[PDB]
Amino acid sequence: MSLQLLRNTRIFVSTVKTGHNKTNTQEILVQDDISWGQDSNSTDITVNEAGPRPTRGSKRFNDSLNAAEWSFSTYILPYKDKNTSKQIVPDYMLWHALSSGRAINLEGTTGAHNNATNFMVNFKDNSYHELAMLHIYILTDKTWSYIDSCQINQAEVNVDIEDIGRVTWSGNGNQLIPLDEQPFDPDQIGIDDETYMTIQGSYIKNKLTILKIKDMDTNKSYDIPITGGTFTINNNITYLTPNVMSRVTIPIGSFTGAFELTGSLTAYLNDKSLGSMELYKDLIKTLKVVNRFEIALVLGGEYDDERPAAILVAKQAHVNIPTIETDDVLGTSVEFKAIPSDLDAGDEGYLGFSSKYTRTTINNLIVNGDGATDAVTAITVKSAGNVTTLNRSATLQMSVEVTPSSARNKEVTWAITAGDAATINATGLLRADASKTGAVTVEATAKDGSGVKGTKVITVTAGG
Amino acid sequence: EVNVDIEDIGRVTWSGNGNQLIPLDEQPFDPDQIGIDDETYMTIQGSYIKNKLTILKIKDMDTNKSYDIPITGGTFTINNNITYLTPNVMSRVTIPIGSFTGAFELTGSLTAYLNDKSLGSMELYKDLIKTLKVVNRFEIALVLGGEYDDERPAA
Amino acid sequence: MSLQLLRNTRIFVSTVKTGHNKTNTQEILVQDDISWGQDSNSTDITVNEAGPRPTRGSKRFNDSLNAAEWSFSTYILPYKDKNTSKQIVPDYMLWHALSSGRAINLEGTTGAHNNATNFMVNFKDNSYHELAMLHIYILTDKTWSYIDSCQINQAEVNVDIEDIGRVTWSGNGNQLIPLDEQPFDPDQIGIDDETYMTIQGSYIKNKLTILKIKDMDTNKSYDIPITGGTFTINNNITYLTPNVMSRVTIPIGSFTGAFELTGSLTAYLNDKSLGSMELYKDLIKTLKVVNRFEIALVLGGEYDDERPAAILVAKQAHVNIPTIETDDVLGTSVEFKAIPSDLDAGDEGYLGFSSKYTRTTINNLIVNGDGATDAVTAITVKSAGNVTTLNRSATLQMSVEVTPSSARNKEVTWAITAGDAATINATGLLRADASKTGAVTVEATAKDGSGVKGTKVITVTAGG
Repeated sequence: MSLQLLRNTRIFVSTVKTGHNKTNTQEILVQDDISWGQDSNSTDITVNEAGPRPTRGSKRFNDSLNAAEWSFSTYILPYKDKNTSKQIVPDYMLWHALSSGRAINLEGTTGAHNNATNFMVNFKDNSYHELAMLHIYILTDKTWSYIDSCQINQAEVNVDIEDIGRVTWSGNGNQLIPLDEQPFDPDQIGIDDETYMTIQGSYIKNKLTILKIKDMDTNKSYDIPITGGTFTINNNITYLTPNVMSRVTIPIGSFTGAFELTGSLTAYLNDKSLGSMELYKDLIKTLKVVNRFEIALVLGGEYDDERPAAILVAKQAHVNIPTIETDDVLGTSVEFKAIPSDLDAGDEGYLGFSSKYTRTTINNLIVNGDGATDAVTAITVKSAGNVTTLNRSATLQMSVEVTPSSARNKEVTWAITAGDAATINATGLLRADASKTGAVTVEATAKDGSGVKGTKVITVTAGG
Repeated sequence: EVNVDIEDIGRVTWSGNGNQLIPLDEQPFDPDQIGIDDETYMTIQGSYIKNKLTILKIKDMDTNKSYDIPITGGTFTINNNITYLTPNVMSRVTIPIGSFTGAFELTGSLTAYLNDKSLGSMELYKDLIKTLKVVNRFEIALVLGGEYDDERPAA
Repeated sequence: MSLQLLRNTRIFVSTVKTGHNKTNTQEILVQDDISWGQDSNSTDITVNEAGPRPTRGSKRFNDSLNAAEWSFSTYILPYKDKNTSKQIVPDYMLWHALSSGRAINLEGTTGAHNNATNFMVNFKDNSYHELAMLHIYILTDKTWSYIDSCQINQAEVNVDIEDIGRVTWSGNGNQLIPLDEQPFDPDQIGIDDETYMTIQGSYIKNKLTILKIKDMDTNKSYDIPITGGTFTINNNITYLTPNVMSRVTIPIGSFTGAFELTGSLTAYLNDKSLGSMELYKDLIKTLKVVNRFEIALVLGGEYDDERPAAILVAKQAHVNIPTIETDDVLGTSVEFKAIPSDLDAGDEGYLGFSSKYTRTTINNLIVNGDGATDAVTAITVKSAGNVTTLNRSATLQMSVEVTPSSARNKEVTWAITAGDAATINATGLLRADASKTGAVTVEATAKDGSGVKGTKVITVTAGG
């Protein structure tokens, strides 16, 4: 009688089947592209004979149930909750399931976990045969229905100008189940209007898209205006089902396959220095089997005032040779896929979601890994007593200052590049001797990899 | 190909194969007297079948739970799986020679809206997804054109 | 300056190397799988020393040539020719050289001989060390060649349903000889369009395949719808080549081996009466060292109206113990071999080809050996003067009426089966005596092996 409507359907994500509370269930900001359903495998039996009386017969049997299909898209709207005062995306257990299979723990360091500054999602503890187990609850009008033991297969992140920032989720469940009784009241679990105002206070617009590309073999950072992009995280999950003739069967668990983090970035060719054309010609010139690039795509842009933004940080990526795409105005496409340091070392990449980004915050998130931990920005090597020169056979212990003063890693290395008339140790004691009449330089770079440069030309003379 | 869809008038689509298409110069027979006259055309057009009035009779033979399902649109076809056999001669071309009907298939797809009412679409769906059985035995009686006390055209 | 394609090959079968006419050579319609050639043997003489600085050198000698191999596939295409008005298959000399070692005589009664009703092949005259000798002529595009003194080694017939009736020929020849000049005009000898139309009017489809199997030890006919099968006519011909060390040698003569007529028949298991299951259970329950089965494989089906057909008849066959072939639908395999009554008797089996087989024609082919010779179908025995009973010490010379009225064998035998109150002679003069108060029977059967029954229950009493 009463017809169920699509627009009135609300989704609930849970980690447990009983005792649903605010810490285990949430209302998901799903769009109007929802779709789900479970199909089955069937077998037909035909008979082929040669007698005078052919047997035109066909007998059908049900054999098994395929995986339950579910897919929906949500808005990327990071925010801070009033309870914890820490930036968390509304759909945080989805990112936890995509990241690692451990118990949900925002106070840890692996998987989806927040902080006072930003919400960061790493895949360092992803090396599992089975990720975190969810339960997609589908409340269409009044009738209940949920999908048993869902697991996130992939997360489709679309980054295109003229398009608002969104993410599309698609996964599979063991068995979709319809329910008659309410598992839990949706009103108090569902987000109230105040946190809806708090969430809508932060929107991410993909029109402001700035890319950080830097090769680790040459450190040639480029300036590329983005036309449109897309990067997805794939788990390659396959459900395993038994094969029994007598009765039908349902899937039993799964085994996550190979982790894939691929992305496609479209951008216009530029003749300007460090532009798209220079990147393309450098890549098509140095044809190398292996690539090692710093790619840091920043959705929503960067600003001095706190602004909502989404960040991808791929430390050691693999850039496929670009193919310049012909159109009205030449716009090329670059394909990348983040490879790890070691196949089982994790650290494929990590993401940043928060409404409160300053350029320094995103910078230290990119270089150090967290939006809260500070990193060095500039370095000037300091002589032991404002000294400008050195004579032959004289010791000089180099000192150094770093900025900001709140940097977590402040120690720097000591090296000599230009000139051969002195030496430096781990502590910085520069030493000279006889037959040292030439000008020499001294270098200093911190171990956090900010790209900081500490330089000073000391005029080492022959002495008195 | 029988198509049963609302907003669509009842029609059937035929598709088959012949040994060899042949063009003819002489009239095999006069079309006028063989062709239907206007009176039987009036008699035929006196009866139309409209698929908008589609009522389904579904009943399982293991439980006898007849359902009340309003149809959104359907399609059922009868297939013979006919393949023509032709010889393979290198010197000259060849034409098909007879055929052997394969396996008889009578399949159909019925689209209908989910209903919370008793003996509705949702009850049928949940019963089927609850009693997962390899073999099914159902009374399906699709009635194109509807049913009425007065004489009405129906399929 | 030209390349030769396999599609332009034309094959002619001849019994003479000169004076080629339409009665000695005809074209054989071959298919893609045609193949022919001749291989050569060699030898390497290598020195095998053991010391340092050994000799490492070889040497090759051509020593012999192998027998030429040829094979091709043809369609079973019975038809009637306008010249003689007798049913004949286009590759009839192939059948003759397979069947007998005498000169071809279609008017005779052994080997390949035709009739106004059907074309027949029997192996009653194959006791020869060198069967009828052919010469395969090959015409590829423009160049000519032929194989000298061929012999039909075997003829494979595959009952592959949903396919056309086809036979595959194989054999050996003394030597393959390339001919530079045209032996005969292929335009005249090759089949013309009229006979091509007549042939293509008649095709044998393997789908319409009925099989007639009967246990001669129990008189039990089975209804087995076939799934797929094959039967072979094999001669096991081996070609002898002389060994000469100084010069290469080609085969000089041959010798036929053991004539084998085997088969293999696959079918599904049927629970119906006299089905496949009953045959399998009877065969595995008897467990007999020897079996006497009558097998009549009828390609093309049996019908009241005229239809083309190819029939293999095994009068006294030997059936192996069947096995169950576990597939999606359970089945079995009936592997048989046609054995003769006596080793030097021939008559292992025969074949009948025609484009006009009414059911009666194939029936009398099976039971009489020829499609033209009619065979008795039913019998009702008649007394002397329409008498219904008999009294003690009274004669009853019974007669017989048979159908059809044109059966070649109109005679019957006489026997008493039920009761002991009378005795019958060869002519049929039944005789009784006193003290005969029981009901006795009389039976008659034809001498052509049709399987016709003549029965009557005479109510002999003690008299008035």
